Amino acid sequence: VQSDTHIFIIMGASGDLAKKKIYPTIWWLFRDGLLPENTFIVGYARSRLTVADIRKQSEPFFKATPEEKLKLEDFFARNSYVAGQYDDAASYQRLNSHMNALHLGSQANRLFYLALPPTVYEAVTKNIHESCMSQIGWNRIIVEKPFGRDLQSSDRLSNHISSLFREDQIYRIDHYLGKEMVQNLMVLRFANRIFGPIWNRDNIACVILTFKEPFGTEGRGGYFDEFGIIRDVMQNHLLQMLCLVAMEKPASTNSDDVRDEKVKVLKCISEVQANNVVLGQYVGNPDGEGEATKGYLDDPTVPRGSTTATFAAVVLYVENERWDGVPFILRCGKALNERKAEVRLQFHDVAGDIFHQQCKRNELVIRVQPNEAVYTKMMTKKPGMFFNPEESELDLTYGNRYKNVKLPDAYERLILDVFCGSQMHFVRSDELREAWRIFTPLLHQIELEKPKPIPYIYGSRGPTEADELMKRVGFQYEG
Amino acid sequence: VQSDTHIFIIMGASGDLAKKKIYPTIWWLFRDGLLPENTFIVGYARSRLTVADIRKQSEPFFKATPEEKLKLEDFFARNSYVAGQYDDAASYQRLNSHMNALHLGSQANRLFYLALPPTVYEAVTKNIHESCMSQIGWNRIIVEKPFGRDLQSSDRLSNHISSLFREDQIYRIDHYLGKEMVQNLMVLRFANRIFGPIWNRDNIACVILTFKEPFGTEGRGGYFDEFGIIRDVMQNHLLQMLCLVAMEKPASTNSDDVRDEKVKVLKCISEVQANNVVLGQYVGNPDGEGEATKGYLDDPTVPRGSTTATFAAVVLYVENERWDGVPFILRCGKALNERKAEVRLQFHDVAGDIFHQQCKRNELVIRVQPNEAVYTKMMTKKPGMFFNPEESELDLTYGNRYKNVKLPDAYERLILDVFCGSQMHFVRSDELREAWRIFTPLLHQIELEKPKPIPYIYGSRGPTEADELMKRVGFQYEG
Amino acid sequence: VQSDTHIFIIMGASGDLAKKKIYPTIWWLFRDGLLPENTFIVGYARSRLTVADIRKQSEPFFKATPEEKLKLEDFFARNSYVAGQYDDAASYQRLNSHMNALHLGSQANRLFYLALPPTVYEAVTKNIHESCMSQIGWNRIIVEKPFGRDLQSSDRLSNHISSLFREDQIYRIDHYLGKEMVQNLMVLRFANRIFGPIWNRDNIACVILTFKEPFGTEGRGGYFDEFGIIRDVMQNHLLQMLCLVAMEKPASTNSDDVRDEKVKVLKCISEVQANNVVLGQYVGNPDGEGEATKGYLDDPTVPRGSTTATFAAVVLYVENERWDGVPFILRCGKALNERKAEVRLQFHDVAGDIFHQQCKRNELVIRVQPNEAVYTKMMTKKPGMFFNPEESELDLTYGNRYKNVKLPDAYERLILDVFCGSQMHFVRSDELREAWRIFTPLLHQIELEKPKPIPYIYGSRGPTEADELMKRVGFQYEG
Amino acid sequence: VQSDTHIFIIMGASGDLAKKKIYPTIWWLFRDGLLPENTFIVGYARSRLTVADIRKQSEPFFKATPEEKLKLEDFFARNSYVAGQYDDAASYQRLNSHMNALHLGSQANRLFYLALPPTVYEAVTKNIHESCMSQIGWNRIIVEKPFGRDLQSSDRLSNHISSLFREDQIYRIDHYLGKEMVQNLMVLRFANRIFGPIWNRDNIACVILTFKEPFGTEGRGGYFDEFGIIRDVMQNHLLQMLCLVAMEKPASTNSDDVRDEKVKVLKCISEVQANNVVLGQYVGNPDGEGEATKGYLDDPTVPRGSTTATFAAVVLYVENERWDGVPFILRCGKALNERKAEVRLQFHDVAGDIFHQQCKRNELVIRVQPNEAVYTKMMTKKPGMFFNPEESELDLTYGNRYKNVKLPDAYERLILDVFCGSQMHFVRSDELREAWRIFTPLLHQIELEKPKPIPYIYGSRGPTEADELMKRVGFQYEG
Ligand SMILES: O=P(O)(O)OC[C@H]1O[C@@H](O)[C@H](O)[C@@H](O)[C@@H]1O
Ligand SMILES: O=P(O)(O)OC[C@H]1O[C@@H](O)[C@H](O)[C@@H](O)[C@@H]1O
Ligand SMILES: O=P(O)(O)OC[C@H]1O[C@@H](O)[C@H](O)[C@@H](O)[C@@H]1O
Ligand SMILES: O=P(O)(O)OC[C@H]1O[C@@H](O)[C@H](O)[C@@H](O)[C@@H]1O
Repeated sequence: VQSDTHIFIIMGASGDLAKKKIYPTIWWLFRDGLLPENTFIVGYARSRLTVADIRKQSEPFFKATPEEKLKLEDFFARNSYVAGQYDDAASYQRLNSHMNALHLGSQANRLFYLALPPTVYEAVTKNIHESCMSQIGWNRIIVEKPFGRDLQSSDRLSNHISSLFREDQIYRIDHYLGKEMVQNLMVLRFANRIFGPIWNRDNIACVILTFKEPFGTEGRGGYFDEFGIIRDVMQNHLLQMLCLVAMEKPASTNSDDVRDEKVKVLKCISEVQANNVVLGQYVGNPDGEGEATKGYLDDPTVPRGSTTATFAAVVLYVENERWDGVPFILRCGKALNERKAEVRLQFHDVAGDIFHQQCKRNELVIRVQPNEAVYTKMMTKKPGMFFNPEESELDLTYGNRYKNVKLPDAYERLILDVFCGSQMHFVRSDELREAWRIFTPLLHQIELEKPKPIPYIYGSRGPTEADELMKRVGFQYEG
Repeated sequence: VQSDTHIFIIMGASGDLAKKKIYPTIWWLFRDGLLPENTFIVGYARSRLTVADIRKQSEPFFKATPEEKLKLEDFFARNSYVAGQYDDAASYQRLNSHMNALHLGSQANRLFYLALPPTVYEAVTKNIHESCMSQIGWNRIIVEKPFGRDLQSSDRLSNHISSLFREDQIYRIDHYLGKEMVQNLMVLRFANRIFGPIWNRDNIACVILTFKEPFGTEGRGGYFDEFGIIRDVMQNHLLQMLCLVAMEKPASTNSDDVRDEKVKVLKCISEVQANNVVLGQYVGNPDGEGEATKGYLDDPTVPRGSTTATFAAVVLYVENERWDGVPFILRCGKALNERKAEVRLQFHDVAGDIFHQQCKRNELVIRVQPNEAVYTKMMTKKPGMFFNPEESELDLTYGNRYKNVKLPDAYERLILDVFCGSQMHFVRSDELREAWRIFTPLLHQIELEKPKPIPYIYGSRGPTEADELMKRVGFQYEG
Repeated sequence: VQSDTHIFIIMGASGDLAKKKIYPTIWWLFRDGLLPENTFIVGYARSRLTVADIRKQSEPFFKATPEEKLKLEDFFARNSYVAGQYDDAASYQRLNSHMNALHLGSQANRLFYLALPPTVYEAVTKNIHESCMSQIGWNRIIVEKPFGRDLQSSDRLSNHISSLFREDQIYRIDHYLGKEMVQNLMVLRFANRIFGPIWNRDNIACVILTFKEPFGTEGRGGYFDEFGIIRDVMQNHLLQMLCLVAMEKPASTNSDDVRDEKVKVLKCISEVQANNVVLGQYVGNPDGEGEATKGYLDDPTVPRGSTTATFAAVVLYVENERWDGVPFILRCGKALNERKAEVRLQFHDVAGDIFHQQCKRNELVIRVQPNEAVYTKMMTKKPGMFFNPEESELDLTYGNRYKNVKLPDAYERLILDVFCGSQMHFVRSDELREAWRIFTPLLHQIELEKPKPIPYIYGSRGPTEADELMKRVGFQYEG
Repeated sequence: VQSDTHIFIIMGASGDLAKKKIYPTIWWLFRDGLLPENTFIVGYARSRLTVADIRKQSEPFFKATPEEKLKLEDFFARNSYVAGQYDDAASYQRLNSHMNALHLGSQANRLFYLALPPTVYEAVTKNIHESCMSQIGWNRIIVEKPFGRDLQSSDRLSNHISSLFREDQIYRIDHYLGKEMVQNLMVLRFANRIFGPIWNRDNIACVILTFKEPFGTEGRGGYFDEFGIIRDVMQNHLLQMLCLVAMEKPASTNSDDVRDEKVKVLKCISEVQANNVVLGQYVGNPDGEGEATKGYLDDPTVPRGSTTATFAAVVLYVENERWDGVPFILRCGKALNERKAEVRLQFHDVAGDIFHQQCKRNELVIRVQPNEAVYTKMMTKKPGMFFNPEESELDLTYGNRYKNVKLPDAYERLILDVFCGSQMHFVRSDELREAWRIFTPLLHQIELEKPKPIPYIYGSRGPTEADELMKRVGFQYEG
């Protein structure tokens, strides 16, 4: 419900991230009438392009119906492109002049989407700060990963940026925080009683945060290798999920009241020991099809003799009254058997058994994807003419209960949040700090010693050794 | 055993319950092959008849298909009759010899199902103990309601019967104890941790035990006018469900280990008080359907100026560490807006609301019928581009999950139990005693003071004063 | 406050238990005006004595002040002695005639104190039942240990007695149940909130029931040897304490409502494994004085080459929701360093430590004796100009708070209880059963294998090995 | 450090607080050898004086003994004076050079203790920042109350001061935070398990924070008439204790980790409401003692028709998971029946009473003064031959347990802290802000509406309406 004019600046428009995620995503929001009326889109890159060009290369990506022709015409009518250089100050001054010329560009709120490489980040933020900033309206910078590789590399940038911009201006992206069920963890936990008395070490045996992809690095091992999986999905995604699951109740649903509690949790976490860790690497599958018979080292982009993991099983620990002793198992990997992002709370066994070991540990499962759902695995009396216990479940499936309700992409809701000034779902400075504090030591070690990752066949569940790190830590599987 | 010869004596075989429930039930158990091979069905009554007549008057209750014309012959081929009076030892010595004439009759196991009026209960048990008893096998007597009009009344009956038979011989019936969801209560709470720590005064705001029928006294309100709704459905059915919901975890799934926990709960339920009771008597709905246009008094089988309650709402309190203070609402009525039998726990509101009053109390619901299911009404984030909390639920509906499966009749399963020697789901002497100690003082006040029940329209929900009573004690209703 | 005439029959009056415990104890109650007015005392034994004789040998034991001369004269005026035989029926008939002659002896309530050997028990109960029983007043039998040695030996007597007498007539003695603080466990636990939320496996690390005597078998090893310490103090005393500490809350403080819960607890206890057990035997102390330099085998009454324990450390386990997993450590012994009977609850460590391991496990201590007290060991800020934590305590000492209040001997209150018809502090049949069920297997084993008990110097704390059975089981000592 | 040179500048040295509290305090710290070796005491004021005068007017407050006539010389040998005005930069440039003349003055650590009126607070901080500041060592400013009359008033002061100094430089004082038992709160709850799980809404019925003085406005009610009881003792003292009792367990015993938890609790305390407040103003007791015969208005220093409250009772609510619903009673008054400062938690009644209403609510009491102690009022079995429950208590009285030990003054310890650099026990900006946000709305209503305080006799307990208010909210009182 805004009247303020808006400028959405996509830095690196000729890019692939902007051309296939950012542009299309902002189209979806323009179409669905989710953006303020007076909103302009400006793309900025070296390549000397026209709005005819940006459209030609992006439209194949808008998933547009011929009934939207008019809305498309209207969207691009509000689009412009400014060719400029990334480390040049005059190019940036032009960008600014262009914006001021836009209708009310002077008082408009500027939203800068950094769709560039991190190698560029500093130059761009330093340059935007000087030239490209509004003085009447607010200015906000949308950032993304990676936010460094080391704790030193990140604090290096965190501080550079933190010196020109405030935190109420920085919006760092962890798209998982834009995911429906991930976002649901808060209401589920804090709006429900049935899930309160049980949310502790007293009742929970262990917690599992799972990341699974059926495919692996796809002829793109080059970029990956310098990254590993931990730095790729663990330090960010998996960890964020953990927070929302372990954090205490905030004073409010307020942006920075919530974030404090997330940091509070990361601070109760001691460092990952290389004894509770289990790395793996994907070798090919001789009995498969296509890319499936190709290992990771079977990639030319892939350095010759890599100790880089494409699978990691890790046990973290939240040292406080609520979780003191409860193992948090973060199991992430590519080249696995399926696509799954989920949170799982395996509850302890019941005291005093009158059912003769017939019962199986209860479980709360939040399936981020696919098939959005929150279900409770428990025991029921075997239906019919039987008296024994049986494993059953109470479910909430978005597919049946909420058949005809579209769940938005993380970007749509996350971009929309930057338009609203809602940082609650964006990573905060101190958060990154703590995330690096935990993994940095381990990630370093993996570099000095360069351990040999356990191999696993493409389409497998990963290295068996991880499963044992699980049972050893307190996980029971039968069911 | 499952090789042993059994005789199933149906006393009052010409009756309507015999010919409409017992006979048709015993045959299904037969057809579905649940009864033991060597079982014989002997009917005993006055009306001198032939197994041929019996077939004709009960056969339109068999729910049988043409495909099973022979099994019925197989069935009726194990049937017999023995005409006699209920207090003539000549007739009984006849019933005996008859069974003694059956193959291994003298060595068999005997099941006396009593399908007679409670006036004959006295005489029959005697003569059964006097003549028709086994010396080689077991003897069990199935007694059905009603078990007396008052604590003193029931004491008379119970004492007589127990003067002749032991408790492992007495099978008191309450079919609700043979209903699927009702039996599932035990396993639901004691087999799961997810439901353990919320099951107490600290988390539960109140418990509501509901019983409703869309119909009324179908042309026969002269029988009921003697008993009333409380005696009819509350003292027995509703009270049993409260026992299962309220009881402590037993030492084992054993009969008198479970039945002990049941009686123990009743023992700490103080007597009901009229200032915690709402009585209703239905009237007709002129803008009505058919049978609805007629209320209780619009039946001549029903005496004049009757003040008999066709609806009751009673608040009970279980005084103990677990339930001290939690109200147990017992709402039972006839001629309402629906046919439902369910257990429902309304939990307290979460402490420290961060969601601005938008939050509704959680609820565990166990619908005994219809559509057998157990679900938890909870709060989830409004799905889509919304952050506010919305009411949803996690369900375990049997119709979907267990489409295939066949949920048996309460009598099919209950009767089958008398065969295995399971008293779990049969009312004990003490239990029955405790249940009368609770309701008598009030039942008496109603016969003495003779208050005028609040009228309520046929199809309605009953007197609003019932809803008011619910509020006053803690019940929080949506709207 | 009774008018009923009373007869207190001391069977085995010339005995030492009657002459030094029973007689004097009943004198204390007569004096303090605790007995009914019309109360007669009859002593029964083979020895042909007069009330002049019984007095001469007992008075040295009454701890009487010359100001009680008159009360003494009055006490013995109400005393009589009947010489008779233990297995003769005429001797018993005389006893009866004597009682009927006492003023209103016919309608008087008879209380039979079995101050005899167990070798006699049966003969006496069988004989009393026939002759010596009132028909107008109640009759009660006061029994004592041992109640058998095996579960079979006890069930043997339990049943003999149980066949002539009801349980509401049997009063079995465990003098520890007559001890102030032991009796206090109920109020402490069930009348206080501060001791509720903490009384569970969630908070309690372990429980310790301690029995200690500074002296050992005193030239009386003969009687002891056939007994051991387990059968002597563990199966009874220590176990009873455990019950009162582990039992759930009863429906009332009622005699048999309380006892049910005690049995309930013993039934959740699985058998003592010889792996969690630690026996010991006391060798002498070459650097001591008097009996202190004498071992146990240094007793001639002591069989030549004994494997009999005078010290036992045992870990029991209550398998239920409250104590599931919490080790119950029963540590009993003679020839130890001190006299102590106490209950101790060591609580778990606090989660999330901001004090740097400066804190010591909390502890609830109930000291049965000496120095009656219930105190709470916890942490305080070091008093004065310090900020660190320090171990301190909150105490309730009967010596200061209740300076001038006499705490009675177990016998006075326990005997008085038999006069009131209060069985709550007397062992019940089913209880003995369960106690034997646990230890019988272990006690047997110790007989077949005849293991060599670890030796320990008179005045020691016992075998070090027990201390480790402690830490291993979860006990921390520093403080 | 403990080798570093320090200067202790006492601004307003001729004042009564200086000469009566600060000087005598600083010397004890000196004599007891707590101050660092190289410490200098520089007095600054108007009245042109000599260290000689200062000695004579403060020396009768030294609590000194003849045995220490020399230490005082050692003390006064480190004393200096600097006459000047409070808003003349000439006088200040004098104060400086003076310290610069002291040994290592230019390199020293500086402590500006402000013993002046709040009118001068503004000017002084300025000039201290303008001239009298160090460049080599640390500068800390000790500000005492009052910190403004309203939220707006305090915002003015806080903002000025913070415009010059940082928070690690500002030391706001509340001596109650330097009292033994008050400081022990932290360790009492967070260092023990015995007090952890009962510390919540589930177990606590209510919290009562008490402050009383047996005396009144001793001849000086013109100063107080401007402020009132709430501003005087509740907003500060009482509120701080509630913070410590109510706060969540901090991440560490660190200043702004603890101070964070304090502010967090205040942040969820809604503003007070008049319908939850009782105001009293004392009158004289004719059957009186001496000074008692005179009430507030019977003093001419006190304006006429004054409606200033000399007693207040306020109910607050901390809206959160832990305390939601629990009432925090703030009872503070002058001219009562005693001098007491204590924290008290009244627990709920146990569920399922098996002791027949004889049971009283348990209570954890922490008496700050007098007779520093912490005890728990509980129920124990009436000692002796009784079975009924009686009220007793487990105590930790410092007078007995720590006879020997010396509990220091709040200022002795507090001041010593400014020396170590500990702000734990010093009020932060936000805290102070939150504390005014809570009481302002009401303070204003009192100045606007000007209600007439309920009179109460000198020596009494205050208005009964206060006791009534306590009841209504849950307070259960014996009798
Ligand atoms: O889970 P989603 O939304 O498919 O996204 C997963 C991707 O998230 C990215 O952040 C990771 O870098 C990818 O390696 C990963 O595959
Ligand atoms: O729920 P069900 O099995 O139909 O049972 C309902 C009937 O149960 C009987 O016990 C009552 O006496 C009837 O009045 C009632 O209608
Ligand atoms: O603990 P108390 O009252 O001294 O009694 C302890 C005695 O109790 C007896 O039951 C035991 O048989 C003795 O061996 C033991 O010493
Ligand atoms: O409890 P203490 O240390 O004596 O403090 C009491 C005094 O504290 C002061 O803060 C109040 O302004 C005085 O009015 C009060 O008398």
